[PDB]
Amino acid sequence: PGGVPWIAVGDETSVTSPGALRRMTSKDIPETAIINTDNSSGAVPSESALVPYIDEPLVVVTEHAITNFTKAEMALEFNREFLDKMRVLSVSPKYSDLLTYVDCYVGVSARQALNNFQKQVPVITPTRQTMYVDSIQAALKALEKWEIDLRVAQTLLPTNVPIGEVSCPMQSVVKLLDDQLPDDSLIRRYPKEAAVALAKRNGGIQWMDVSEGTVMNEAVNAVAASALAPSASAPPLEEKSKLTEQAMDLVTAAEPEIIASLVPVPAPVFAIPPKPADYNVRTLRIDEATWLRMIPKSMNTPFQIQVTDNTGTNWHLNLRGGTRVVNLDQIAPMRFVLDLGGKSYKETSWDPNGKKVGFIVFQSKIPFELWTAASQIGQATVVNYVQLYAEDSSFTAQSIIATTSLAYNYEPEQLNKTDPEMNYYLLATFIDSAAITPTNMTQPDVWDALLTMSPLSAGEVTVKGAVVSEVVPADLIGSYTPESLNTSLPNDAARCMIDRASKIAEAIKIDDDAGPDEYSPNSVPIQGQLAISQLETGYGVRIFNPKGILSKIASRAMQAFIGDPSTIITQAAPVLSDKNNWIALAQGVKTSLRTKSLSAGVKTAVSKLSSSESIQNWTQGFLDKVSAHFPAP
Amino acid sequence: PGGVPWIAVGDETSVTSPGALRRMTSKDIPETAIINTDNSSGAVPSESALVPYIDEPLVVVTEHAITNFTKAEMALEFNREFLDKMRVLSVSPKYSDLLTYVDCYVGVSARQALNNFQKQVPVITPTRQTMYVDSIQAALKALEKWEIDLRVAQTLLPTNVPIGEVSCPMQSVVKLLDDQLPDDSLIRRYPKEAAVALAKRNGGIQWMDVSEGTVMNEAVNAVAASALAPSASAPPLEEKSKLTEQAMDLVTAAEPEIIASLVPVPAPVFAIPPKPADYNVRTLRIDEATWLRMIPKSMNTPFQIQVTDNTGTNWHLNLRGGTRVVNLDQIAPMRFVLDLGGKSYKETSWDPNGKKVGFIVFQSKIPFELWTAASQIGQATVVNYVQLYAEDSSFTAQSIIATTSLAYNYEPEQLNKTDPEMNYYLLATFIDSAAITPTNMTQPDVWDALLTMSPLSAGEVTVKGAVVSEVVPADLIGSYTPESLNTSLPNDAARCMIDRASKIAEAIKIDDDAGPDEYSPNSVPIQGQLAISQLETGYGVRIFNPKGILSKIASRAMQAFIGDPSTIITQAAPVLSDKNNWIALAQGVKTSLRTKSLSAGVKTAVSKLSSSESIQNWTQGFLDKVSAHFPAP
Amino acid sequence: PGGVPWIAVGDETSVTSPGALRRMTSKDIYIDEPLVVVTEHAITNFTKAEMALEFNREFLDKMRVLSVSPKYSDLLTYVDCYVGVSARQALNNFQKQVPVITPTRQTMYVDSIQAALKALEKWEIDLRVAQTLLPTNVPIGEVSCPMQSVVKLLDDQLPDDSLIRRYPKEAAVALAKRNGGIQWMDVSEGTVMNEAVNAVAASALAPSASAPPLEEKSKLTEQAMDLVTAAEPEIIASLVPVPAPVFAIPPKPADYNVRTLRIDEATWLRMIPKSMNTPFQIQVTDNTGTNWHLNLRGGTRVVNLDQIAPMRFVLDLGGKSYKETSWDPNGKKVGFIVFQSKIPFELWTAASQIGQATVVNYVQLYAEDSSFTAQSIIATTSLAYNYEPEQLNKTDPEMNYYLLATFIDSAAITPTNMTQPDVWDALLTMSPLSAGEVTVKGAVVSEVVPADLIGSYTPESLNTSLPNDAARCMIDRASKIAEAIKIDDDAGPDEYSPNSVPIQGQLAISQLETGYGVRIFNPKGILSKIASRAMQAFIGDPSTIITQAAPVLSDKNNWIALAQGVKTSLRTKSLSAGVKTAVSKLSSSESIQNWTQGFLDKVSAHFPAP
Amino acid sequence: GNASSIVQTINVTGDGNVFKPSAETSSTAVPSLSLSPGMLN
Amino acid sequence: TINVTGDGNVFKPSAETSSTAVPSLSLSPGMLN
Amino acid sequence: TINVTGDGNVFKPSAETSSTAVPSLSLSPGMLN
Ligand SMILES: *C(=O)CCCCCCCCCCCCC
Repeated sequence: PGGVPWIAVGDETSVTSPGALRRMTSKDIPETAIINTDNSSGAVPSESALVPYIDEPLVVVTEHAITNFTKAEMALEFNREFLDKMRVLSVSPKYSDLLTYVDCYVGVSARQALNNFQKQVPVITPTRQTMYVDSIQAALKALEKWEIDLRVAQTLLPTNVPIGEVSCPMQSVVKLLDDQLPDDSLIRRYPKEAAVALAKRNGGIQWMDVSEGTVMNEAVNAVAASALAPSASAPPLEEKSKLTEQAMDLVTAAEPEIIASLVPVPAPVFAIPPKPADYNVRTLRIDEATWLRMIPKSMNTPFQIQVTDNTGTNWHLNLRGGTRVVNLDQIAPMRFVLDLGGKSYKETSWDPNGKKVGFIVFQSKIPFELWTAASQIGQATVVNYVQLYAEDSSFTAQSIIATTSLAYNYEPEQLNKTDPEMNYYLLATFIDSAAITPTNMTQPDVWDALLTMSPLSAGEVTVKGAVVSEVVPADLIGSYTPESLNTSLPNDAARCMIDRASKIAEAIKIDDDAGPDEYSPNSVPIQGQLAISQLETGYGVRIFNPKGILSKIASRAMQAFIGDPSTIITQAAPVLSDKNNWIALAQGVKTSLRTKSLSAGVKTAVSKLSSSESIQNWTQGFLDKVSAHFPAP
Repeated sequence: PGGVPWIAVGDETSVTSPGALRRMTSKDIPETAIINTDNSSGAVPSESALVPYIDEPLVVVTEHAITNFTKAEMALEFNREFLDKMRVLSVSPKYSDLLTYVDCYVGVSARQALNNFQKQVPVITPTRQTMYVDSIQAALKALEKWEIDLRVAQTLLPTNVPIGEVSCPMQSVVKLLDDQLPDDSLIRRYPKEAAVALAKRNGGIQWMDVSEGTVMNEAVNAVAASALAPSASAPPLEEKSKLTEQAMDLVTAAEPEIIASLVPVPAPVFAIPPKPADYNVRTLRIDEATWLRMIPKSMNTPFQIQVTDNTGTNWHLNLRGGTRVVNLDQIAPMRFVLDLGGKSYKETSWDPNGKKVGFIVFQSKIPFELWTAASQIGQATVVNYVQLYAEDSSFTAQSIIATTSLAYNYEPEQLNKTDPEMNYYLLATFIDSAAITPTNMTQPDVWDALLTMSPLSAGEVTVKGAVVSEVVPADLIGSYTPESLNTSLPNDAARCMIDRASKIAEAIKIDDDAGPDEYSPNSVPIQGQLAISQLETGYGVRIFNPKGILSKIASRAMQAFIGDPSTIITQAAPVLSDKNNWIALAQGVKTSLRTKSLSAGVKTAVSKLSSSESIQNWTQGFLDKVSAHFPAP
Repeated sequence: PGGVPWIAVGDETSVTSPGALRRMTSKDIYIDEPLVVVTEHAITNFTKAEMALEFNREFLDKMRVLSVSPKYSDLLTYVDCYVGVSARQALNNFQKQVPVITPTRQTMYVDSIQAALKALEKWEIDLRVAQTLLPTNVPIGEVSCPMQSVVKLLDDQLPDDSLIRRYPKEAAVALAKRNGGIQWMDVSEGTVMNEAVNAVAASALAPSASAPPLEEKSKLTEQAMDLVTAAEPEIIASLVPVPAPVFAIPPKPADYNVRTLRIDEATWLRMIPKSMNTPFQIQVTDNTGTNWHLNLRGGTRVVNLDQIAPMRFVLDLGGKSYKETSWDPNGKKVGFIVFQSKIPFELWTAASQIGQATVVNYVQLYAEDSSFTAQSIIATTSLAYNYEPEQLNKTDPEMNYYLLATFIDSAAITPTNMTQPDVWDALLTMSPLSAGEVTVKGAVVSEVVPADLIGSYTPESLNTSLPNDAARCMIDRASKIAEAIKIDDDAGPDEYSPNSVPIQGQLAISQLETGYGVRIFNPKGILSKIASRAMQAFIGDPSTIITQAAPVLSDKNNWIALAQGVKTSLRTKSLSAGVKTAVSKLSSSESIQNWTQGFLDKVSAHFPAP
Repeated sequence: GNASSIVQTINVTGDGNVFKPSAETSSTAVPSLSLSPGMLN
Repeated sequence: TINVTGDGNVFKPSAETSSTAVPSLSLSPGMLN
Repeated sequence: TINVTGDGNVFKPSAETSSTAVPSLSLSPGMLN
């Protein structure tokens, strides 16, 4: 069962009694004492002076542990000859020899030990059971190089084949290993021990016992090999059970309860780890990225302003229209890295070299659009900056900026949002100790560059550039236009949706194998969600279709889902727009896996069998190259 | 066993035919009917007026399932101290009570259950089974946040050590938890019970009985921790088997024979989920990709044209020498989205701003490269268009186009190409409501933009530009050039191939931990093939090298594969261009993997022990900080 | 037990008797073969394998196939002799009534099973179609729909070739054999009754109206434990040298433009002094000896091919201009040229200084026109060179190895004809060519300390790092840790979780210690909130731990405590899940139940019953 | 379906049949077996 | 007592003679109690 | 074992059957001693 051996002291109790049970210690069962452990392997000293003479608690060993800790013993016994050639572990531990079979109240707590009275439960002390696993694991240390030497003798030339049988004379193969194995091999040292170990684990190799001129099979793993061996009709049972489980594993990860939900779902539940993305603010369409603020252009307004940093030193810069900023608010803290490397920015009286540029944070009530003088910026600080180094490029006579790493990470809690009427913006442009003539420079800012944008929050996600606590998975299907996706954020629900539902696609392809324009058990839920989407009476000109047509539409549509899972989110997607399409398919993938029965596809298995023989044909072709160069007397 | 308890109809022992049996029913064995069930845990009501008196089918449980469901109950017992405070589930269900052992013919069909009699078969009714699984997982809902609280107390400070053991007085650490536990933690309301519950699941924590001042271990998981500890010479046991199968999961998923198969292999069994690919169209050597049909350079031919869109809304565009169009057939239904952001196109007489571009699809019998007039286009239409906006770039006195996402997905299943000579071509270029002057629109196309591609089908495999449902995955070894890959279609087999091969690559690294020239069990598969191949009469002068050389030369090639997979499909690789070695490489992996017996690399052991003790050294360092600033009275 | 049966010969009983035991063939119960001892686990599995077959018994006996059940337990044989694997271990192990079997009979059994499962390869597909075309399973509660309607639907969508169209009743009874939600009347008596057999198997796959089902709880914590184990949390948070063949991982390639780089940040470059007024012209041969003439000048850049951890370089020139007054890129050649000398590249002004030189590969360029009017553009180049220190076979420690890519032609180019000191102004891809070496900040190394990689990197150094650097391996393994947390953790913004409190403890004792600078006391709540925010920051981006000047992740002790507390946090779970997890899951499930009910209602109204 | 004058079968298209998909009856047959060879000995 | 380099020894790889030693064991601490 | 949406049920609210379970009890500290 499990738990701990419990002893009773209540003495007139049945169940739930206040003080019936007590722990059962090694004084109660002296057999579980460390003076009476069988000293086979000698792991406890025989000197009288060195035993603790103390008592330890006893614990219960279950069915699965005995059946497994004993199973570990074979890993030694597969290599038993090398052990005695090594004179370590003269006697196998035989785990069932260190237990004591008792009948008493058993259970993790006294409450449920109190009605659980079993018989012949195995019992052990922490120290005696500790001593056991030390005995085993020591041998694994001893066999450390044997195992490497044993394997390289097997993985040198092909010795297992997926199908059928190959052959090779012995004197050829023993001669082959002779010259190509490493000099320091333990095989060279003790060669006949290397002989015996193979036949124990490989039925193909067999050694003629000279006493009778006989030969037989020797492998101890005969039953297991069958479970891994093909029949000439279908793939082996082993992985047919395995290639299906991973699908059930991948689906479990996706949680189709969520990605089929029609209700608001808290962001931490829905969220997944994000990935870095890339943008270019200068070329980013203003209307698509709803998080960029831009002072209009063509007003003729032009001025300068001065803003210090954390160190208190002042700085001089310019401002004018066309300038783009990011609304730091409601962007779920980000990290900003902007490499100016690759741009020109050269101006008739102002080269960029030597100067410095940096990030600027702003704070005000007045919105960034109305900014036309110097006193409308409210609060300001310069949070980072770096210098510019310009080398020259292929493009003749024209210099270019070298790589830059202007880096900053917006954090709300530090910025301490308090006022609902606040406003926060980030700006990057040329900054200088001395002021700048407003016409020696012309660039509205330096956003004409490459920015990298990685999320910092985890359980909080944005949708269409706006952050929200709850999210409905369904309200995403077929609404993010191809433009709107590109202009979106990294930590976006759509991207958070693309990846999480992508794991479905991995699961579908490893299970199904439908070719072009024929159905599949995963193509069918769509195939059903259409006929009834069609038969009802509604707006438009109702279009009727045979099931032979209704079938293929889904059969293609399922293929399109695999190639680009992000197609479902595309607005005006061909077929996968409907939520009901997505729900029916997504729900059914779970079912189609639960109901499989060790089955391969009709297409798949034949190819594996056809492949398997070719490899068999390859091996025997190889095995003759041993014969032609290493003959036998 | 397993199945369903079958009964004999008619007479006793008259069973002779499968038609002489019947499924049992709780009428037949009234003990398993809910007016009798032991109502411990108080699940079924006690109103005699709310009880079905309706019989239900009987099902057989499996010996390997009772062990699982009993342990399900064991989860609660780690919290019974809180339960009885919470006053829930006063008597542990003890699943065994609900079972009843009757003996009969058992099976999942009357036929085979006929031949299968058994003695002492446990039975259960589905309704009763649901009650028990409820009885556990119902209470789990109660433990929801008592669970969270104590899992914090386990991990706020280090309570598990990788190796050895560490120490600190209780009276110190308690003052710290008092200093840091959130004020809403249940511990602050139930200290005593929280203290006991931890000591159940942590050997080191050991409270003292004030009645007679004894301290003993209270861990009930003394056996689970046994295989989680390390020895003094090797890593812990629990993980190696965990670690060793986990490589064996990648290989089977990678299906070694298929990716080392010489026979033809179909597409849908080989095709695997694809990846988006990016190309630039003008920059591509025309003689590289077959899917680029381009009208001969420096043609200098002027020819205007009227075309009609899907609504016939006329658009106008010109064609000239150097125009490049995609050979739309054999494209394996595909999704093109084009991204024009950044490029200028701003000529001296024809500005881009406020214009439209779009995809145009061409259909005619005449070969496209031979075009001179409008009678050779056949049938042509537009399929989508966008609008372009301008900005100003890093290079002064020239503008820059904003970002664009012109998109169109290609699918042949709708065009229904029915005549091979009928030719499908697609161009992207400027489109306008008015004919444009050739002298101004000198741009042959608009193909000077980054272009993204995603496959809309996972059953079509392309090789060398074209698509064929048959692939021989043996020949793809070392049969591509670096130029082939970047020009390769996004659904190219070698793209899919290295993805399948990537897991094989990964599975090795988990195993091997060797350095330069170091022969590994996963290196010698190549070494042998080098042994023969050197010695055979190949093209050129025969040159001989000794075994040690063939080791290291294979050794470099091994890692050169692991470092990067694209080297298996590379023209004139160091060794890998050999088709043969890739074959013998994979079949080494399985025998290597399946013959490991609970061991890791000799390097890994020495690293892990020295590393692990450093934490034990470090953890004590942390610990003794607490005793100082939280002194023991 | 498990192994092979054994038979004694001599009259010995003591353990470790030398020649006591010998194997037992079949004869010791024509063709005498050895015997093997089956286990309980294998017996259970193989019997369960048979139980799949009788899920389709009706269609089988309709199809006249496999008229008698395999009955695995029968093929066994019962003996009580010595059993084990090694004689010197079986000698102390003697069980009763062990199951034994010949290899051939066992093969015949498994082959019968395999070939049987072969036949039904299509019938199973048809049944899957039948159960999947409309929802025959629901997450929560129970839905329903009249049978006439659903049957009228199936005879309207299943393909004409489907076996159900020709074998109806067996298909129906098979369906009911695993779906308790479908039942068939018994007109003999007129009774409705569950017939599904996988009753208990489906209980664990069910919700409980308060908690999520058991299976996803167990499996999700399985994947968490799997990831944290495979991440090797001891090594990643170690404190001593670790050989790279242990630390290293499969790496990903990098993208570069050599001209864009900083010479001082990138430790793996040498440069010939700008404005040195030296322009010399030298000649090199190919692998076929043909001599190519090339010109060098100040402003040249190279790579220090020593201490590189053997790499593969491919260059790409597409998009670059390289047009010149009297030097058109079209028709020209470029190549990878290796330079081998003892002299530092900062000291090269003459010819014979260069030592030994070779070109390893060259290409021809092509020139088309681009978006900008009257400007020429180069094609896509893929010129490559995979480097190995074995071939060049370093002998003298003072010997140096430099790689360069520039123009080459078979005629002596006038230096004034062209001004580019090289063509490294080009997107460069760099892919590791070995998997058993690791570098640091462009320096090769053999024994890294995974700890001191914390906070040792600036961002521009991170972007200037080599692809096979220890930092990237640290990123990826900590990334696996990050997922492990995300699968486990669900605590939302500004909330403590059992995967953030180690940070809290490290900070709490850090505030109380004695070091450099003023003390800044804070109550415990702020500490906990901060630790939550920092852990979520790590989750957002794994690379941020190594970052210099990080808020919290800059501390090695924080990282160590986090990594170690992860293990206990997972291992101490007891079939538990978070609160918001369960609430949202249940709510979504009920929504889906409503969806399914509405859909099946649409069916019932669109397929009437008489 | 009834191929006989007297019917004693189960009228598939008859009345009285029940279709109540429930969570407790989530269908499955035999997805995977613990055919791991170490555990198979 | 065995002639590794003598004749009469059988080498014949069969799929049914597949080779395993002890890849892994299932030691999930939950399932060991 | 009862049919919620079946027939046979009756819904006849009355003065004499006005619902109440347990509003409040008289637990004065003086009363309880
Ligand atoms: C009975 O009258 C024989 C003809 C009717 C049999 C039912 C229709 C045949 C197919 C079975 C169910 C329909 C959906 C597959």
